[PDB]
Amino acid sequence: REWYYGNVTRHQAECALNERGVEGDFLIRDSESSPSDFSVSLKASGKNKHFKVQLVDNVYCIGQRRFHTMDELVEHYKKAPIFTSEHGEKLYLVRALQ
Repeated sequence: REWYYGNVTRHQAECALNERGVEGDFLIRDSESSPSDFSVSLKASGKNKHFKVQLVDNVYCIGQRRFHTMDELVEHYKKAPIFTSEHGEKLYLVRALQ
């Protein structure tokens, strides 16, 4: 309802995870500046993992890799910058707030 409005990260992401590293909150947003630009930030133990999503050569890249998906990887965190921690679990690409 109030998660994906068109732009929610970098500035809004903090406006939602202001807490500074709360739960596995991840949000991806389109970059009005570009036609195929997407950005998403996740929360961690006091840390904030931000990644850039750009469409390269008819491909959808996320962070520092290329995948066949762009803003759909947040639905099933497929080959997404998602990463697991010893007892922190996978940095899952979900959504903004509950």
